[PDB]
Amino acid sequence: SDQQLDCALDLMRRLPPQQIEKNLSDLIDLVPSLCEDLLSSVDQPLKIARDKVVGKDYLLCDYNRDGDSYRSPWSNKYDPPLEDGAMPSARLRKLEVEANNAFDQYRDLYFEGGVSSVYLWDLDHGFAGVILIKKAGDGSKKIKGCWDSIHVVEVQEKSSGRTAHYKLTSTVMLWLQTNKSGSGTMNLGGSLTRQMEKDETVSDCSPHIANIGRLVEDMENKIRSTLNEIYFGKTKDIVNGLRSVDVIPDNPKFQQLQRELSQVLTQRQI
Amino acid sequence: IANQPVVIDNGSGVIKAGFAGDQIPKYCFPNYVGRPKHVRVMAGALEGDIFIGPKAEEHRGLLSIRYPMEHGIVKDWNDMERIWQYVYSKEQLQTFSEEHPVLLTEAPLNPRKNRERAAEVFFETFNVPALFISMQAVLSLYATGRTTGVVLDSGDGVTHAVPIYEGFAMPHSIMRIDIAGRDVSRFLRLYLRKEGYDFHSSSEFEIVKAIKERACYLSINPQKDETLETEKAQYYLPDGSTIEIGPSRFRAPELLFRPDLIGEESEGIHEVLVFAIQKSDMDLRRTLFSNIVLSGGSTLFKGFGDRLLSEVKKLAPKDVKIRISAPQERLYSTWIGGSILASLDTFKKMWVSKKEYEEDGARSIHRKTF
Amino acid sequence: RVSDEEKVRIAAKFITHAPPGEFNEVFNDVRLLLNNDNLLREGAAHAFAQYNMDQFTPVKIEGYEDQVLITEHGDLGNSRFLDPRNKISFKFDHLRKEASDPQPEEVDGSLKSWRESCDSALRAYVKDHYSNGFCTVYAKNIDGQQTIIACIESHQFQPKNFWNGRWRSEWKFTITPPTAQVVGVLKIQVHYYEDGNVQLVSHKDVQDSVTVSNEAQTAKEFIKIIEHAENEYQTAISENYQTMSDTTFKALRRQLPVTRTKIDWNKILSYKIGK
Repeated sequence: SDQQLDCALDLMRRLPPQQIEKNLSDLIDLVPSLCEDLLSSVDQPLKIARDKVVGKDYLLCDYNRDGDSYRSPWSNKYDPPLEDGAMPSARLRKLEVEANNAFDQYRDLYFEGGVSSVYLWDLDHGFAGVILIKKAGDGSKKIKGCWDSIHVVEVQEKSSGRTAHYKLTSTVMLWLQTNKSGSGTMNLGGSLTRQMEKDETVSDCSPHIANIGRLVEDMENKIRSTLNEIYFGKTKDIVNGLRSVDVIPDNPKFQQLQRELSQVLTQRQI
Repeated sequence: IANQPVVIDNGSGVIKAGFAGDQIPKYCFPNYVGRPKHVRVMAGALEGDIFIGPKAEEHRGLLSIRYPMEHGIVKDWNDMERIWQYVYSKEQLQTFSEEHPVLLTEAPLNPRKNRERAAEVFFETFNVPALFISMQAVLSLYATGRTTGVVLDSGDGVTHAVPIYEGFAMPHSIMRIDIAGRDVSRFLRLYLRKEGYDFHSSSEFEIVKAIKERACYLSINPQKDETLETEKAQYYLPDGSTIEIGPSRFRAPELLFRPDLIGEESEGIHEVLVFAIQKSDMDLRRTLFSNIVLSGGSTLFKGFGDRLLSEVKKLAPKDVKIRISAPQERLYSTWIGGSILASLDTFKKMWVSKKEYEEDGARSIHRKTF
Repeated sequence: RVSDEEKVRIAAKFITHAPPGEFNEVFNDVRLLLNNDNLLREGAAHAFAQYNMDQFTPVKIEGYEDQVLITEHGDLGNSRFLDPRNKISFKFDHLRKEASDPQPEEVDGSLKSWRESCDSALRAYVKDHYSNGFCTVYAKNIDGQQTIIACIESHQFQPKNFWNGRWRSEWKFTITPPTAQVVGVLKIQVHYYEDGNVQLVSHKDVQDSVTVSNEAQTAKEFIKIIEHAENEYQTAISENYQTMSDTTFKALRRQLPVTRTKIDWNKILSYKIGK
């Protein structure tokens, strides 16, 4: 059954990432014994939650959730209301409020839409956060699309010197639909994950969350540019290489260029 | 009509020219058209009123300098025609355009309309017997004597990392930016105004290029240089007045690695180099890492190659042998390759003849290049 | 406890919509998942039939020296498929890679003879579009109507590269004098799975009206329609996505902010907006 989990993860890596929720539910139907293993291991699109007391949307993960209920980052309360939920420390809660506010301004500048959520769970040696974002594209347009963040960070605070070992694990779950130009409609689904670790000295001017943020900004600019290329580097060579009309006239030229390069090869040496 | 062909290596900053089968380009001069600002009162003044090359370099202060070509894309076509006419004229080459075949160069992945209009100029206005446009990276490898390897380059207009493996220039793995020496010179000019010493004039713009060429260095750790206070070194201008440069000299060439500082989204030189290696096939990546060739003027900063090596070590997979090689004459690397390519007997097959252009048109030029 | 009938339906959805580079692996993944073989092996056999028809993939019959695509138009109905070029019936085994034990077929083929001239032409143009290209031009009567059904594919799979590009083309040409009617769908699929996944999924539905004249003309007219459509398609598929995806993917999330400056974290944590 360890091979079954390996196959289950291999299957979700090959099926469309647009239908993770439906396929994961069916995969749990087919293997009910792996339900707990698959829900933890298989990454899926983030759920929308609504805080009724504040009147604001928050996002749901395994880390912020304790049992059936999920701590809202705005009110600090779980829905449904649990008696003794796993809350953070009063210092970490104040830090968590400042994280939410900081990453609220983060998202709103990069996307200018959607919803985010930030939750920080208390550790003895550190403070570890999750930064969720979900932005939806223009619904009226034929081109649908969304962008989803799952930045999990682990900060190991050192005792002396005020330095902090950060460990960022960032997933980016994308699905671009393209229905335009009167030539057909294409739907592209991406899912790259990148890891980054760093030790930064703590400043009194800028808190530790700002140090975390700097990793997110740099990671997102790089992951995005990496993603961007893995799209083209494959959608270009593979599709063009299959059905290129200019392949057959250039093949005759390449064969001429093969004689030519061979003549160049001898002449370059001497 | 198979006479000794001419190699006009184009470029936004500098334009090289000369004959095939030569060691160095004899005719190098900056790619711009200087025109007189002031009113010519006195008789027996500078005649012509359109200055190109060494006359324009000699008489900077009179002339309002303007560049025809930005980011490997000519804006003013009349200016480039005058430059090409000056290249062929008696003041530089001492030849006719009708006798010799032409080897042209351009940056990769440019607009095709400019390539078509370039060919129109060579075939119609000049009466060229045969034309051939080529890549810069392909030539630079022919100059060195290798076939395999990536060619990172940095002129005044374009920076592009082209991966090649045994005479197979992958058109898809070519990365490119519109960030280069001109943008670094513009960013240094902006920093000098923040320091105090303002330069706004077009003749005065070339003093900023001269300061960028001479008094600049790329630090390995930029955060460490930001925390430390600079020494504020001096430099004498063409007039005589001294200028304390300050922290502008080291923060200016950071634009190439951090393109966010000017205010435009791009990858960067070090990212482009990693990115050109990644887009190619898995088996060919380790050979591409081992052979990395440098070229262009904006690779000549102090500690540039050392910073490139550190950036590759950070991004690339671990336990891989990195080697960023470079020739002695980095400025004339592309032209030497063209002179070698032109001297070869194969060159007759590749070119676009004037008869073939008159029959087909632009389609034949698009087919022969790739 | 999930019912055995529920297990087969879950297996069917994955097998019916699996990427063809790894679909035979997906079947192996479904089989390596559930313990017993017979329940999936029996259910997959039906899925493979429907699945291998929608791929337009050719099984090489041992002694033909060419490749005959399989679809709904070749389906005789008795688990054997038509090869309209070589004109022999073949039984296609769906688990195993090969199709063997063929049977010579003989039909009057009056509507079928006309299109087989147009077919043998199409092939030469398929060879022009792709380095490796295989086809099948089915000849059939559909509720009284007279319809050529050309199909083209391309399979480019490599295990080491982790990328797989796959083309399938569906083309139906109904013969009616003078004016004829055409219906066709054109699906691309590419999949990259290194350091995480990326997929290209596509199609173009085209409705066209053609007029029949000659055998040489009808052979070179339909091909021309396909040639221009598939180029325009690839052109748009390559040239729009390299630029427009970059801008639409950027319209969702931008590479730098609206200021074009990396956001200052010190600014975010000590600034107030509004009124």
